Amino acid sequence: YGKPGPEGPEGPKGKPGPKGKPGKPGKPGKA
Amino acid sequence: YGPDGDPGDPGDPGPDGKPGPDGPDGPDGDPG
Amino acid sequence: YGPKGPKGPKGKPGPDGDPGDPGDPGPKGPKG
Repeated sequence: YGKPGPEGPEGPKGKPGPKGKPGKPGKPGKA
Repeated sequence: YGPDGDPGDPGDPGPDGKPGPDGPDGPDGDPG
Repeated sequence: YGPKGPKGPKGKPGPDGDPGDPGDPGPKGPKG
């Protein structure tokens, strides 16, 4: 038998993380 | 003493990224 | 001729993914 095959190539980049959460409420209107 | 074995499998896909940034603040409120 | 050698080790894991998309806009501030 021959030598062991070379290491497999590095895996692909991971998928993007979860979408961010909704922002903070606006600046309360003037009374 | 033959040829080299086949290349290993491709590695796992990387971890998921971090959560996205918070969204922009909401619009200012209406005057009373 | 000789048999081919053993399959190589699996590759290393991929890099971390990009951060997620930004969040949606927050709600409008309360009425005055």
